[PDB]
Amino acid sequence: TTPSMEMYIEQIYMLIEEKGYARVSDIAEALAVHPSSVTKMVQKLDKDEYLIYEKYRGLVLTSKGKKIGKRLVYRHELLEQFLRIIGVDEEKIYNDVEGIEHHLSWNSIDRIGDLVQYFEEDDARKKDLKSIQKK
Amino acid sequence: TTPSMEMYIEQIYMLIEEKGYARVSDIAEALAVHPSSVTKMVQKLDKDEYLIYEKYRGLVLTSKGKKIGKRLVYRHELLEQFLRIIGVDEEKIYNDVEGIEHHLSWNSIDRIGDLVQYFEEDDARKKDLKSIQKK
Ligand SMILES: [Mn+2]
Ligand SMILES: [Mn+2]
Repeated sequence: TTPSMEMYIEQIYMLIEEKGYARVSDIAEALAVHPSSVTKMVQKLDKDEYLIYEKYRGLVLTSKGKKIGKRLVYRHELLEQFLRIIGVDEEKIYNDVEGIEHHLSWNSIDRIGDLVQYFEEDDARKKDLKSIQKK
Repeated sequence: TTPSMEMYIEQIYMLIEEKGYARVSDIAEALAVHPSSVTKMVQKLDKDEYLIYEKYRGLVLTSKGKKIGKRLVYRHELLEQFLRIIGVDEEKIYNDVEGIEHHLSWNSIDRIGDLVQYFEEDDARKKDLKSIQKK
């Protein structure tokens, strides 16, 4: 895959999960791009077997597409949770996540998950961390 | 400064610190860019006053450029320290830092800094974190 392919797979997965389908116009709306650009990427994703077109349902993810898709959403949400946990201003988070999500190895994602769990199981840790920043 | 600009200033700052000069050939090899493209970017940085020609030394950082370069190197080093502290495979750290450093807000950088010193003040916290990775 590529960062762009992942940006699209993530968005398509989100729409199907939210609406039950992923229309070109909806994808174009979420990414602020022309539908023709969407169709070009969809053709590529079809060629690479991440999805297929079904007569009425339209765009449908293959098993490969759904598995990766769910993990891309996982990554995005974990990174948002990570930044939120360490005190980053809410207004900054989405921009930072989108800027780094496609450039962080899964090993790093794995370790970040352990870091988030670390603070999740004991608020005294979040308190000690917070005492460092305001200081 | 744009991410591309920061990428160049960071590398130029480093070359000057280690060699005393930043030759196009050394810049091109370190950034994996052809010397032709370096030349074009350097001409722009010179015009934008981030770089300036000096007798004997050649292309050097201006006061504006050196101040920025110092910040960029700080950011890179802090990010390497961060990933190393949370357990990221040593062989994957550099690529990740390289891919996220230009896309993170300074807010996130400062909060990562708080996290780094959080673990640095008590080895017990590091052990508590590693135990999570173990399981
Ligand atoms: Mn995302
Ligand atoms: Mn760097």
